[PDB]
Parts: sequence; structure tokens; C-alpha cells
Amino acid sequence: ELQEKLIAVNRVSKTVKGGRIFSFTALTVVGDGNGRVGFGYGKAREVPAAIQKAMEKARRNMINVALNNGTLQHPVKGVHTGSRVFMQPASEGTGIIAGGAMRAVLEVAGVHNVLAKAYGSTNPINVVRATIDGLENMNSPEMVAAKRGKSVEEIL
Amino acid sequence: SMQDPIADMLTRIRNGQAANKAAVTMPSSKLKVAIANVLKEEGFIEDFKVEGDTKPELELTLKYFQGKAVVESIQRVSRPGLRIYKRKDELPKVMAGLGIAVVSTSKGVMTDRAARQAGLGGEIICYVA
Amino acid sequence: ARYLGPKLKLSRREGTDLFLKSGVRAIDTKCKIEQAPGQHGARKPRLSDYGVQLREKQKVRRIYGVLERQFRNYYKEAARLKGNTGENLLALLEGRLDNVVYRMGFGATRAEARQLVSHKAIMVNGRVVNIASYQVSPNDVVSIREKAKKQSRVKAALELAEQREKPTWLEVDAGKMEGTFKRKPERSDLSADINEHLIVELYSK
Amino acid sequence: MVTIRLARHGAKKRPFYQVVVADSRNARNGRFIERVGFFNPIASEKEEGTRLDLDRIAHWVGQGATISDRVAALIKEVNKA
Amino acid sequence: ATVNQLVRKPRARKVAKSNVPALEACPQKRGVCTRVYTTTPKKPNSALRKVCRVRLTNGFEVTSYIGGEGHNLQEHSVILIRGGRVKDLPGVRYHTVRGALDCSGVKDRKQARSKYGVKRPKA
Amino acid sequence: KIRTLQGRVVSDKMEKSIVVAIERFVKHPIYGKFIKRTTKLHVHDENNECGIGDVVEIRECRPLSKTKSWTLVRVVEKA
RNA sequence: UAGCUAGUAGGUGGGGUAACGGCUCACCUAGGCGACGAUCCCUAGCUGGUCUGAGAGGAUGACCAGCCACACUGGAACUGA
RNA sequence: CCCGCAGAAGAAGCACCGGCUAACUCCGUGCCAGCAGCCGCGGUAAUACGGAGGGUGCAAGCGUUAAUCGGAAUUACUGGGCGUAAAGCGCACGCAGGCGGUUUGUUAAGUCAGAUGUGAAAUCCCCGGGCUCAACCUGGGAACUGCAUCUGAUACUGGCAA
Ligand SMILES: [Mg+2]
Ligand SMILES: [Mg+2]
Ligand SMILES: [Mg+2]
Ligand SMILES: [Mg+2]
Ligand SMILES: [Mg+2]
Ligand SMILES: [Mg+2]
Ligand SMILES: [Mg+2]
Ligand SMILES: [Mg+2]
Ligand SMILES: [Mg+2]
Ligand SMILES: [Mg+2]
Ligand SMILES: [Mg+2]
Ligand SMILES: [Mg+2]
Ligand SMILES: [Mg+2]
Ligand SMILES: [Mg+2]
Ligand SMILES: [Mg+2]
Repeated sequence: ELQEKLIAVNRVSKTVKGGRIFSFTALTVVGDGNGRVGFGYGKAREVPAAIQKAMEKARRNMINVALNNGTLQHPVKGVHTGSRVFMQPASEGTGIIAGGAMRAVLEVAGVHNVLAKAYGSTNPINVVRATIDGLENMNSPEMVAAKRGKSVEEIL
Repeated sequence: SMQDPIADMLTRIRNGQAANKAAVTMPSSKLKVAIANVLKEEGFIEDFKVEGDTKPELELTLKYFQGKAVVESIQRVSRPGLRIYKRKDELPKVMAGLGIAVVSTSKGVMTDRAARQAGLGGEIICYVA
Repeated sequence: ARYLGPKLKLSRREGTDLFLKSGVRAIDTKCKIEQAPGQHGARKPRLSDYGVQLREKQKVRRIYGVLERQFRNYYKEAARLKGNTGENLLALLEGRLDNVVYRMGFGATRAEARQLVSHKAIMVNGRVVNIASYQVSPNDVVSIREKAKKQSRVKAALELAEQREKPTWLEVDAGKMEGTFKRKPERSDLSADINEHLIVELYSK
Repeated sequence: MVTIRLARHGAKKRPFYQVVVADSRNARNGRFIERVGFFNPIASEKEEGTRLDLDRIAHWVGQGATISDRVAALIKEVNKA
Repeated sequence: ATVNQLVRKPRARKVAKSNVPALEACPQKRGVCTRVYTTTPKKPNSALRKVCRVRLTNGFEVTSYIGGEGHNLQEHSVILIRGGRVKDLPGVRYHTVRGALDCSGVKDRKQARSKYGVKRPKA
Repeated sequence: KIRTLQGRVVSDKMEKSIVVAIERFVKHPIYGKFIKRTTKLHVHDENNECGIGDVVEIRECRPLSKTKSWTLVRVVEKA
């Protein structure tokens, strides 16, 4: 019912008196295909357990995206750590033109046609967080008109 | 020294919206009054008033919707160090249309959509979104 | 210039039928469609996003018997054309004369229709065309030449076609053996398992 | 002398002449002054296989331009029609 | 930088050089094996890589790797070299095209014959 | 009206001639800034009256010397 | 590579060109150019365009077309519109 | 180009298969032979070397090399930075240069609009036409972001005067 997508499974490790303890991290995204997307990051000593933890966290943390006909509303910039992303609406048929983490985020969020570039670092976690920030700060004509106190036609 | 009062006005509004001040006060100008007219009439501020005949002080009332500020972004484009002039067919879009581009055209200060209506170009004073 | 290999291996790779055989019998008794070909067929393949896009492109290409250079020219033309690139690509692929012959039912499979086209057994608007990639426009009357109307291939092809779905944008006869190409088929009309935005993204890569 | 002649373009075996008013010294497909029409010798029927701009040609002849032989034949045929 | 600073001193490109300068922008060069020998590579690799000191027609004296399983290049052999360095070897920036002029093909290859100048064995 | 220019005299040492610096206002092709650029034209001056630093108005004409193709028309102001 | 320039910059007069012109000569002025890069040094035919690029740009100018330059090397003029 | 002939008849190879990157196992070798674009691989169980089967990509082509742009936001005008990663002159004064508070008036240089002239043809792009289709060749348009005038606006910058 909610579309799942595993992005990166990265093996980290901490050092202890005996030696090294190798654990695993899983990054996932959940989305219904219609503007409701969230991301989850989970650690466990084992990859399936990490994936399940990420799944639960992602399902518990979703945000609303004001999609427009399966594409974005206007050009947006998503900024987090060392990752900047730019996302631009595209006419239908364009498909999703983005990197790895951004592709996962948009495919599960339900965007069907978008152009996107990722400047700065391309670490999957920060890329995901920047993309989600950009989507959650993307406006829509209805609420833009509402906040400005005008009508949708009077805005466009 | 103060080498761009227009940028000063925009920065005052930006900082005021950030700090939740109800009104922001500043020195007045013809151009500042015109920009305030444009912003008010497209609903980015409530009201503005210029009080004083020797040192005219302009006061702009800022508006917040559900708690959040309305002027989410406001940028000075044609700055003194790099003036920007655009023709009626390269007038920019702000927020892909939702935003506005305050443009000084030959007939007064008036947004990009209105300039495209009246077939004018001019100096892109600022972007508002 | 033509994939002259075993056909059912392609269907086994893509996991689905591509109609590369006539359809007299179900392909399950002719190949293990569930199993990918080769020594390591039962292996469970974890595909990447590039894997997904690559296999999608191959599937549609193999269906129409198109090679990569020609299909890239199709994609470039579809992107150039106004509207949706994916549906434009599918429509350009459908416009191929061999595919039109197949749909109209003069060939049991697209390879059979291709050989009919290439052996000058097909006319368009009255003129003989032997170009397997000729683009059929609206209102054209794809026909069969008189010296080739007597081939049992065409008959068996027609009675095999009749038990499938009839392409709406076509009008075919079995007596005169003609067909009016009424309109360009729409992405909605074509089979919905083809997911062409994967091809679009792949060629945008 | 400024001459009105045919500059051959097209491809192999399929000529397509452009009627150009040019100095008689320049190369055939070289520098011209004005393009006044075209002529397709293998013109399929139904298609306008020959077009001349008779007002401009008359302008040049008045200015003193000489007319090539094939162009003269084309003008005769087009004004006959 | 500021726009005035850029006007006074515009952005500078990065010229770049060639990893294979002795080719002189030519895909291959004919050279003469002034020496044929073997050398040991950088650590951690260890083996006896086959190289030749070659005198190209443009006068450059260079060192060229020789791929394949055993060669037949004695000194004065006329070989054709191409670009593409060998990593574990210090400074060896070229290969010798197998099967070209004298650098005959590898004896008994079956895969990637075109990379080693081996004609197709009969079916 | 005839084409013309208006500039500032920088030298009158030449006999029956002046050198006029004409400043133009060109938008930089790359960076979009409006930069000052000044061209120096050797301007013919019959009678020889213009001084260093005056605004003079000039017109192109036939060549007159090696580097003098421009000539006065009127003096806009005295400085 | 920071100063370069002696017909050098300008004026007058004579000569010369199809034509204005230090184009050339005599004389008289001491100027002319240069940090908005003069002079020198190293590569280089230029353009329409071509390749790449989302674009801005970047690289290059094979074929085709416009312009220029050259014709074993260095110079000259003659006939000729 | 059209018709007739006879017969599947005369016509498939190249690279790759550890990750990037689509495609995997046996045997030989044993840090040797060798591979390699980078990370790297090879020391007696090698999906990384060589052979074989199987497979993948492309196809009368397939790879390697050379070269350019891209990716490279890695010279950042669009579009970067400078406390510690490379990067604020040791600090000042200051000419040229860059920028300039506020109101009225005037000018129309910048700026904007419109028009005219040019910005060769071809090439790119759009709508069509013709070679059985395509490559190709064409008709018409658009474009050639430009430049020069002329006529207007003159809000903002510039000049000028208060
Ligand atoms: Mg081919
Ligand atoms: Mg040269
Ligand atoms: Mg770029
Ligand atoms: Mg010679
Ligand atoms: Mg003579
Ligand atoms: Mg793989
Ligand atoms: Mg073994
Ligand atoms: Mg760049
Ligand atoms: Mg940086
Ligand atoms: Mg340090
Ligand atoms: Mg430091
Ligand atoms: Mg300091
Ligand atoms: Mg001011
Ligand atoms: Mg043109
Ligand atoms: Mg003023």
C-alpha cells in the first residue's frame, strides 16, 4: 500500500578492546505515489534488521508534498549538509531525471516528470534530506494565493 | 557607507519577517514608496505610511499567515555593482509565476506581469517570493 | 541486422512473452518462460535501476525487431516531436510497416510480417513498398499484392490473428486483404505493461 | 556582365538548379547577388517544378543583365504556361 | 570574485598536458626497439613486466609495455606503439600494438583476439 | 541630421589639430557590467582654438593626415 | 616583454596616385602612442559555421560558401579596364 | 526501375561478464604467467589471469588508441569560496578606478518600445514536398541574441542646475 525503496546499505564499524564491531546502516524511503513521502535511517548488526528499522522509521516520519499533476510546482532548491539539489518541473514525458537518492525519493513520492541536479556532496543521506526539504518548502498556487490573500487566478 | 537604500529596504523587511516584528521603519524615498506600493497592492505587506516632512520615515506593516512569514524570500537583483536591465520578452519569472519581479519600467515601478501586459521592459529591481 | 537467434530466449530473459512465436500453442509448453536462459537461470537476479531501464529498452526493441541505432533514432525523433516523448516513441514504433502488417494480421508474427514486407508482397496506397521500417501514415491502405495473396502464410496468419484482440485504429479485410490505418494508436490503446518512461530516462542518462 | 543563370545544387543524379543573378566571373555555385527562383529537371508531376520571379528578372534585364540560354527557355515556358 | 575583479583579471583555464606527450597527438607511432627487457613493478605487485625502450620517428626515446603471453621482440624490431600507461610500472606510458608491424600476435589466444593481434582460429 | 560624436580634449599640442578622448558605455559581454571605455580620436582643428579639457563635438570626414579622419563641428563648452 | 616612435605626430608648400592621405620631398613646429597593455616575444589564416552543452559557455574552423594571402626562394616592374 | 528464373539457395562477427556496468560457473596456473580505466586482483578452491560452457551489449560492424566538450558548481557571468580543509595584504594614507544619501527641474547618453536598412546563401529549428522509407535534396517560415539611424517613454542610472 505504501511503496518502499531501499537506497543504500552501508557497513560502518566501531572499534573496541577486542577489535572491530561491524554493523550495518540502511537508508529507505516510503511513499504512496501521491505527495506523501518520508525517509528512514536504521542501524543494526544485520542488514535485514537494519532495513526493517529503516522501514519503520520512514513510515513513522512522512511529510506532505503539494504535487501538481504528477510534477513539481516551481523550481526549488534543497539545502542540507554538504548537499545542494535543484528541482524543476517538466512537461509530461520527461520522466525523472535525477541522481540515485533523488530518483528514489521522487519515484516513491509520486513525482512522474521532473528535472533535477545535485551539486555539492552526493552522500545519499544528505541528498535525501535536502530533497525532502525542497519538496516540503515547495509551495502551491492555492496556498500562495491564500497567504497573499488573493485568488488563484489573480495570482496566475 | 549606505550605497544601496533599496537593498537596505529589502533587507530590513527580510530581517523583520525573520524576527517577527510587526512593523519595520526606515528612511523614505520616492523609489522606496513605489516599491512599497507594489508590494502592498500584491499583498506582501498590509499597509505602509510615510510620516515626516523633513526626515520622512516610512513604516511597513508585515503580514504573517498561519504564524509563518509571507515574504519567504526577497532578493535585490539590479544592485549598484551590477545593474540588470531586461527587455519585455526576457522579463523573468519568479516561483515559475507565483512570485513577482518588481520591475522599474518607463511608466513607473510595476511588476513583471504588468510590464509584460504593457509591453515594457526595464530594470529588474527585485524578486519577491 | 536482424536477431537471427533463438527467439524464446528473449522472452525468458524479459520474463514475459513478446509474441515471437505464432501463438498456435501456449509458449509454456515450448520454453521455461519462468526461467531465464542459460546455465544460471534459477538464480534470483537483484537488478539495479540501470538494469531495470536496460531490460525495458531491450523488451520493446525485441518485440518490434528493432536494433539499437534505429531505436535511438526513434527516440531522438520522439523527443523532437511535440507532446509526450514516451507515447510519441511508442506511436513511431507502431507506425513501422512491418508492425502495421502484423497488427492487420497478414503475419502470424512480426518476423513473418517483416519477410512479407521485404519480399514485395505488400503495397501502400497502391505502390509496392519493401522497406520493413516504412512509416505508415494516417488513412493509408496497406494491401497484399495479387501474386502473393495465394500464400498459405497469409491465410494461417489471418486465422491466427482473428483469435487475438483487434487493433481499433485499423480496419482489415480477409477477402480483399486490405487495411485502412485510421489513426495513430495511443499509449492508452497499446499494451499497458510496457513502461516507456524507463526508456526515456535511460536515453536521458 | 551580370548574368542570370542556373547554379546546380541537389545531389548525385538528381539536379536542382537555382536561378541566380550573379557576376559572370564567379564560380557556378559561388557568389551571387540574388536568388530569383528554381528549376527541378526531374520534377515529379503535381509539384511546382519551376518557379521564376519574373518581376525581379525583368528588373535585372532592365539594369542590363544578360540571360543564360536555359534560363531564357525557362522564362519562355513559364510565361507561356 | 567581484565582477570588477573578474573584468580586470578574467577566469583562467587549466591548459592541461598529455599523459602521452611522445605520441604528439597521433594515435600510434612507429618506433624501433633500442632495447627489450623486463622490470619489476611497484609494490605490492610483484612480477617481471616486459618492456622495451623505443626510439620513435619523432625522435622521442620512450619506454613501452608489451602485453600478451610472451613476445618475439629482439632489438631493432620495428613496432607500433599506442597510448595508455601501465599503473604498477614507473613511467611506462605506452603499449605496443600486438600484431602490428613486428610485434606479432600472442600465440594461442581465444578471447579478445582483436586486442592482441590474433587472427580468428578456424571453426 | 548627420552622424557625430562628442568628446573631451586631452591634447592640443598638435598644430591645427587636437586629440579627443571619447568615452563609450558598453555592457561587458560576459559579466554584464556597464564598463567605461574611452577611444582617442585625432581631430582636425582649423584655426586651432580648443584647449586641453574642453567638451567638443566632432564629425567624421575624409582622411586629412596619417591618423586624422575626424574634424570639429562646434565647441560645446569652454574649460 | 614598460617604455616605444625620427617621416616619427602635426602644419605649410611642391611632387605623386584613378582617388584622400607622410604616399614622397623641403622647411617649420615637438610632438604621437602606452597601464582601457604601447613595444617585443610565441603560436595563428579569418568568418558563416562544426563538435559538445540544459543553457551560458568551452573547443575547433576538415567538407561546402564569403574574404584574404601565396604560386621554388628573394626582388622588380611591363602589357593590361 | 519493372517482369521472369532456381534454390535456403551466395551472406555474422566483435567486445565484455568483481564493483562502477548489463552479464556467471568449472578447469589450468599459483604474487609466477599475467590483467588493468580507477578501486585493485593473482601466494593451492581466482565470478578479476588463461581456456571451456553459459550469458550480456552492439551488429557489417565491433573494440583499442589519439583529440575535443560534457560530467567538472573543478575558473563558479548563469554558478564557488577565504576562523581551523588552499585562500584576508602586518597596518595605514591615498591618486587613477569602482560605487554613491535626499527633493524639485531639465536632458534623453545608458535603459525600454516601435519602425526602417542591413545581419550573403547554405547549416541548426518549425510546417510541408520529392527520391519505395531513411540518409539526402528541396519550398516557405522562424532565427541570425547584433549593429546604424529615426520616432516616442523617461520610472531607475548618467549628465546639468538648484
Ligand atoms: Mg547499419
Ligand atoms: Mg601557420
Ligand atoms: Mg554544464
Ligand atoms: Mg613545392
Ligand atoms: Mg596601364
Ligand atoms: Mg552487474
Ligand atoms: Mg582454480
Ligand atoms: Mg564548467
Ligand atoms: Mg570550493
Ligand atoms: Mg594547517
Ligand atoms: Mg589554511
Ligand atoms: Mg588582518
Ligand atoms: Mg543616488
Ligand atoms: Mg542565413
Ligand atoms: Mg537625475
